[PDB]
Amino acid sequence: NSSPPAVPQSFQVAHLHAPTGSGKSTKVPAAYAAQGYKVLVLNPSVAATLGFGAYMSKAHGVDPNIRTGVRTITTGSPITYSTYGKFLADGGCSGGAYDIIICDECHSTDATSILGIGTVLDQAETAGARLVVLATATPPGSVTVSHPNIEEVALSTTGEIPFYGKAIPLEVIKGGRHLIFCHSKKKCDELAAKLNAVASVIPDVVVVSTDALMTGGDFDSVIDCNTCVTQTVDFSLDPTFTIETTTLPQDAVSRTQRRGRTGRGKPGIYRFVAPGERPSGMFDSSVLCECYDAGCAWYELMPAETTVRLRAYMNTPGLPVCQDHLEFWEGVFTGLTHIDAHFLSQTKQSGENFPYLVAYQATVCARAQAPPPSWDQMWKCLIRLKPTLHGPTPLLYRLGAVQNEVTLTHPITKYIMTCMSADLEV
Amino acid sequence: NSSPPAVPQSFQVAHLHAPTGSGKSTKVPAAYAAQGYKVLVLNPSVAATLGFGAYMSKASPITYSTYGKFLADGGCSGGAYDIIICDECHSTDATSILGIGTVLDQAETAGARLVVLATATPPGSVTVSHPNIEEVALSTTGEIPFYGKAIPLEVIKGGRHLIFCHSKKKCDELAAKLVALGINAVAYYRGLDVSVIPTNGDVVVVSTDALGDFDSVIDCNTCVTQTVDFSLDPTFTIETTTLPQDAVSRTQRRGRTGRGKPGIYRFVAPGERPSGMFDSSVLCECYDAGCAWYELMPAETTVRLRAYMNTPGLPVCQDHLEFWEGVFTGLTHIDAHFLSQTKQSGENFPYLVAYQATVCARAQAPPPSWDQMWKCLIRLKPTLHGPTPLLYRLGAVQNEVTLTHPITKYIMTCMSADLE
Ligand SMILES: O=C(O)Cc1cn(Cc2cccc(Cl)c2)c2ccccc12
Ligand SMILES: [Ca+2]
Ligand SMILES: [Ca+2]
Repeated sequence: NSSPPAVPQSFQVAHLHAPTGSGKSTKVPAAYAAQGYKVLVLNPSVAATLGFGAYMSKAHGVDPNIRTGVRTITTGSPITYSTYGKFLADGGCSGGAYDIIICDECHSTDATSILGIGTVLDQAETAGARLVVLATATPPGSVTVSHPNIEEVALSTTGEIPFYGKAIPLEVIKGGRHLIFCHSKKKCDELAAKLNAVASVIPDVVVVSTDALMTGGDFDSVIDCNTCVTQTVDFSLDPTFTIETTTLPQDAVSRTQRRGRTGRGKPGIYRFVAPGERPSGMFDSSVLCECYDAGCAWYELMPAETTVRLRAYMNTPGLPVCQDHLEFWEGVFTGLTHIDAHFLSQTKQSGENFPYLVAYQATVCARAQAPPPSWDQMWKCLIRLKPTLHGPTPLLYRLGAVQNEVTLTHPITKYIMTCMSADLEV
Repeated sequence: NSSPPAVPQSFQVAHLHAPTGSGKSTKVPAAYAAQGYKVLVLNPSVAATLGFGAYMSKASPITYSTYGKFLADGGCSGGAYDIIICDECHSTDATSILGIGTVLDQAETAGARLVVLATATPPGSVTVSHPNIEEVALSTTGEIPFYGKAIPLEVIKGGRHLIFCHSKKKCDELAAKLVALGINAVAYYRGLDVSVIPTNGDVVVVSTDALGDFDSVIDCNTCVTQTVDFSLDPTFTIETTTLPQDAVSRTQRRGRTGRGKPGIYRFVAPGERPSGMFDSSVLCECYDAGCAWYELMPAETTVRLRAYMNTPGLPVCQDHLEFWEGVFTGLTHIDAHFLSQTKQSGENFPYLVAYQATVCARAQAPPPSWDQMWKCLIRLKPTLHGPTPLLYRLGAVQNEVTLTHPITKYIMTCMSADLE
């Protein structure tokens, strides 16, 4: 389904597969509003959301409602732009507010997207919507397609520089405007004290950047390591599970997007370490864990409610797939009672990745007068050292490097273990 | 591209997306042959795709062989072929990957004009609606619990049905539960024969992918996969993950129904992994087989794999060639006898198993386990001398270990230098 679908008389979920410049986020909502519908447009990015707002005011004199974590504008317009996260914060689908809900970038596999889309799919028909649109340029299974403005050239091993087992001739980046992607911060410019180039701000130049550079600077060529760092969960049974990082081949939305920084209307050249890519449409169980985490920490969802939402995400065709670990993660979080409220407040404030899990491990440490697994920033909420410095850490789960001695027999550790036996297969 | 590539005038590598329902490369080889060219076609197997019929090598300007055979023969013979077709080139078993990489590295020097990488399933393929197969989601309503959903007894009492489970144990358990409910349920998996009644009254076969015709297929939509973990305990672990099935799996399992008459496909999950990735453990398998079967130095295996990975439109893996080449280079003075035994016995990593065993015998120390992987060492108490010099984890460890052996330290150092 590649053109905006017509509003049915009764509820339907439709997939819209179309390019980024198709104005999925602008033209499509506008045409719906123009037909008299009230439409919600959901995006993962705060910057995106605020940016569609601004584009619609400047370009078309439409002042949308704009709802975002940090900021809220209410104009009474029939178009609302919101982040998935802010949408979850707002209770999800709240009453007959929207005829149409567009889940933009429905290929996103960050936690807000999965839980948000899950929530839309579970609640929309009941809340009175007629149409849900799952919109993306890059549905599951997508591979990057050749670009008319972008000639692509394989790096050979022949060139003065060390680049991921291959090499670049400086001839190719001297001079002009050049973007180079590396996977980590370290190598991102321990590409180095190398040699006009650095890893905010720059107006002839080479930019050596991670993915942190958000899409939409001038560039004549892009050079691409073709790998990226991703979060994964390991069931390491030491005693329970571990949240860690892995380096993996990039996927199609990665490659397309990195390549897309060049050839922006004027011809550009793309240079890669590797010709291939993972096709898009998979994500890790740790993203599920994060969804439960956020539901407990931010959205006051019992684990069982979160499950209902994620189950709807998973029962819906055409979305990224993942290991079915809903039962397991639901069980884990359901067991984590009586979290220290003040600790949770800080970890949220902190912007730790799993504020509920960080605060809870801190909570059992504090009650046991035991110290955190390490003294990484993550555990700042326990600056109460001497009374707790005593003895092993009761390890629930590994969220980072563990420096202290540990014990493994706390009832909650054993509880998580029994959950692993209960809910994980083979 | 959807149609056979013109034979170029200088050496080229081409891709061919055969149509989605297509069988093993038959039409396309016939065309090139008709134009006067000698064609080699390579598949994982030359058995009829149907599982019934003649071999593809039945008797000429068209030779049909396998990647396995091709590797065993030593690769591209002299100037024997103009055109080599690597068919089902989406296969990610060690033999297909090593074999294709070998073609890619050797074909031009061996006087071929054209290498064709053919598949009905390029990377990123998804399963498509089959016009003869109705697909119905399983709900949570039903007598028989099934991977978080339920199978109603009504859709399988009477008729013939196939149910895919991810593991032998699940197959045993499900069959038992069907039998107690009055259903004629038979379980199938590796190690069994044809207890599956091919007489042809009512039956519900519960099997893995080790597997007559069926009125319906019920799919758990998950599969068991071999993976490496760089676990640092002390080194790496070859283990199994249970993942969402991919498009070839979904297509192939669903395929068992609607083969003539209309069919029913029932599923636990609407989605699938996209096809086109394999694990670094396959790279490890490739070096293992290079050392164990094909008389390849690790560096010769590297050249073959590098050619594979430098080639677009093929499945992708982490680039761990330097790493794996590194660890096998360090694995010196393997005991010849043990390697024979692990090879005869069909272990997955004959070289690695026999090397860990070689290190035991020298240290005179026992195996990590006594699973039947470690057979070669039932010299079981000239030494029971405690601690096992653990190089890597190939399974579960039941003996106490020592992370002290120099080979252990060498691999660890390969890991820190070659990975990231
Ligand atoms: O900043 C925004 O606009 C989006 C947003 C993110 N969160 C928190 C969060 C973090 C990580 C995962 C999830 Cl599901 C939610 C929120 C929590 C409340 C309101 C909004 C948000
Ligand atoms: Ca592990
Ligand atoms: Ca790991």
